[PDB]
Amino acid sequence: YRYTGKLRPHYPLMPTRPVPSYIQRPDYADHPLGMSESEQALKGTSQIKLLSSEDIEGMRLVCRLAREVLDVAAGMIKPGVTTEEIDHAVHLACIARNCYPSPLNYYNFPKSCCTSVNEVICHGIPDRRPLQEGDIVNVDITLYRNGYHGDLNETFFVGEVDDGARKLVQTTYECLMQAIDAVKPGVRYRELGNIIQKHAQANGFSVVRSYCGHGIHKLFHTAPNVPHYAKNKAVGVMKSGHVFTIEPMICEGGWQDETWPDGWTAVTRDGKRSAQFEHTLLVTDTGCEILTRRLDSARPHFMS
Ligand SMILES: *C[C@@]1(O)CCC(=O)[C@@H](OC)[C@]1(O)[C@@]1(C)O[C@@H]1CC=C(C)C
Ligand SMILES: [Co+2]
Ligand SMILES: [Co+2]
Ligand SMILES: [Co+2]
Ligand SMILES: [K+]
Repeated sequence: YRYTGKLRPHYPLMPTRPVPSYIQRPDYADHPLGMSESEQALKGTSQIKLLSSEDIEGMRLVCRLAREVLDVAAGMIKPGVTTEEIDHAVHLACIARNCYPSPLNYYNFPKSCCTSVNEVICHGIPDRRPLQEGDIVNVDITLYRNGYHGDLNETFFVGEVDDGARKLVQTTYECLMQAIDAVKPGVRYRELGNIIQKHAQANGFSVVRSYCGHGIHKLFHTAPNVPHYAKNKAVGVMKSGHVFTIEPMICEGGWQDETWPDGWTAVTRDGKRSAQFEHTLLVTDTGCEILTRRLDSARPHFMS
């Protein structure tokens, strides 16, 4: 394999971390290939669930806990910490909240979170590499509690970063929030990418096309698919009671991606940097509830 930038994987990985059996597990956690037969049974649909009041309380809970776990990871970002050390803290933080770390064994993903440094677009595997001053790193968290998943991510600065990194991360966050500010009953899901791309392109950046926001509730991913680029063909109209993510991946150079031989790590083909932010949203009767928001502080960690 010809690497696209300076990053390399730092092996070996630790053996997979067990989750105590008192923690409730999603179907795929015990499947030998990590397949989710509840996702498979619904493979085949654009129909979107309307959540019950019961489901809304379960989503509110797991999303608040997921935010608490992202905040634990945020407090670890400093030069010299390895991404495996971040993952270990996340794993234990999930278990302390009586939650399963949804990534773990999902289609045999080997870790409890994704850590995406520099040219990694998404799904980076925590490994032995120490963070370096000047890096940007995304940590993506998903928890499972009482049959519900909750999903969020933020990009962080590692010590001092250059102006390009600041502009990329700020723009990506602004893309997410402009999209969120448009969510309300009656808006087509395909509109959000028109908003995102407009702001990215105005700032000289590109939008990843191979990954999208997703419905999330009893399944980790389900309908709707929410592309982040303009003039997409997404199906559906937002209604109160829909729950889904918005998770734009914005790149310094071109938008084209490729995957490492590990089968997960998505990188820019040109080796330039990418950033991402994500929230889980509930559509309400007149707008949206940001389930994964910070309750205690005004701004994302990179601005705090
Ligand atoms: C990791 C991911 O959430 C990125 C955005 C997607 O496109 C979404 O798929 C709809 C994902 O690719 C997801 C949910 O398929 C992967 C599974 C997740 C994990 C964390 C290893
Ligand atoms: Co799946
Ligand atoms: Co997601
Ligand atoms: Co995520
Ligand atoms: K990145």
